[PDB]
Amino acid sequence: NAFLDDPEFADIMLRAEQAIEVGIFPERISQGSSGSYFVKDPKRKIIGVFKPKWTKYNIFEMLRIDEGLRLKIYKDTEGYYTIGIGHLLTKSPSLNAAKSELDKAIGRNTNGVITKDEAEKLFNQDVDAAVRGILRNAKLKPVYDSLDAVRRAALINMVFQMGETGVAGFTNSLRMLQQKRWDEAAVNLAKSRWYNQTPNRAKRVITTFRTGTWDAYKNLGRGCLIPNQGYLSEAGAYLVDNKLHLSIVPKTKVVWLVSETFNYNPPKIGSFQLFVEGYKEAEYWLRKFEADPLPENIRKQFQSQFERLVILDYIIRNTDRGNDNWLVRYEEFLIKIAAIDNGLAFPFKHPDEWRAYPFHWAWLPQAKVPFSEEIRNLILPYISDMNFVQDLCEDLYELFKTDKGFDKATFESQMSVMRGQILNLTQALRDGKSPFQLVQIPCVIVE
Ligand SMILES: Nc1ncnc2c1ncn2[C@@H]1O[C@H](COP(=O)(O)OP(=O)(O)OP(=O)(O)O)[C@@H](O)[C@H]1O
Repeated sequence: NAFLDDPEFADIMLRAEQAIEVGIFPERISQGSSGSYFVKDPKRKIIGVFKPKWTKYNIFEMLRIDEGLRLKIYKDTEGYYTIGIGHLLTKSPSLNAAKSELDKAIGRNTNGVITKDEAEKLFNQDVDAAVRGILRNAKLKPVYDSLDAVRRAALINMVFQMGETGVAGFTNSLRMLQQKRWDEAAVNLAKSRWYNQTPNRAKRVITTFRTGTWDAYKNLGRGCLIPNQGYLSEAGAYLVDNKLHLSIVPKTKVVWLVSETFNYNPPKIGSFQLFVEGYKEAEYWLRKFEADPLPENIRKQFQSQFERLVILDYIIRNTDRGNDNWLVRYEEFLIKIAAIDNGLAFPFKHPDEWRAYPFHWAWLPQAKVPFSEEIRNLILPYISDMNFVQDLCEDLYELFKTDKGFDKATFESQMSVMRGQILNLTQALRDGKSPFQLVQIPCVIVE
């Protein structure tokens, strides 16, 4: 914990260690999923928040992903009774009717509950039924026969979902596939009730028809954040704040601490953010201002604090900003924002928009106010300076490369996302837009 360049922070870390030496330990903030601690000094005063640091693809795996696995009867998209891996039991609203159909299919009295092996057995039968539907059908067989194996799986998938008659209705789409007009078929297929009803699944299936690859199935749920590097995201947010002089992130650094109160299986690395006093959740003050609106001078100061927050979150592409984890202090500044809890930023890619990770401040009426001339003149000279942006990237490299799991390609991905954010923010500030308009702009990267 040498902080040669920041003696003020060093002395805070020294008070922390001295309190631990005399038994005063960090306490979990919330007793349950404790990964956060209030660190105290010798006088038992809170001074900081410490946060310690072969798949086989085929029609079976494809449909497992699209249909999931339930062991008890549930309702589906439409609402019909279903179990296992997308096995439709009956159209009837009668739950007893469903349990009856189930008991026939399984060969015992299930009462609407089966095992994994029974689920998998029904699954196999259903895939076989689908292939039978295909081969017995005059419009489908010729198409099926003409396709490679991966595209054949896409077609089985559709038949499994919609039934043989349903898929046979895609007369022109089917002919297009058979002529190997992949792009045209893909376009035509998206213009369907099928797609509109289940657009995420349809999109995966159509991508498979279009490419003859498993690419729409390969990376699901990988997310957009590098794993187990929240402590560096916390430190990185403060680094960005400081370089732009935003002054809304409390000082946050990577430190080592040892404490009995930590969860061990020996110093632990993690982020240490200075504790700020007298703040409430933004949502609390937003509620209070409905009855007691801010006088113009303070409304103006608040909106310039807000603009700083927006600039921070946009540049680091925060994926986790709610209106509970930016804080506001209100009784030099008359009103002040603290941007805390910055552990889920610097993604290595823009989100896929199946999960949008929106900024919750974007829902606020305030977000539709254009950026002030004040903020524009302060920030534009930095972010439009390519030298400044390079130096920022170099600063973040020096911080991020310290982690055992660091990977150069992934970091350069993080930076191409960040540089993209900065480019869009530059244009938005030049265009005199609002935070709300800013978040509309399609995402770009700088390669
Ligand atoms: N720097 C700070 N100063 C004052 N209070 C803080 C600070 N950082 C966090 N807190 C408070 O501590 C509580 C939890 O903080 P934080 O969210 O950062 O930890 P967490 O365990 O990740 O929780 P979450 O899961 O809520 O993100 C919140 O009430 C927050 O307001």
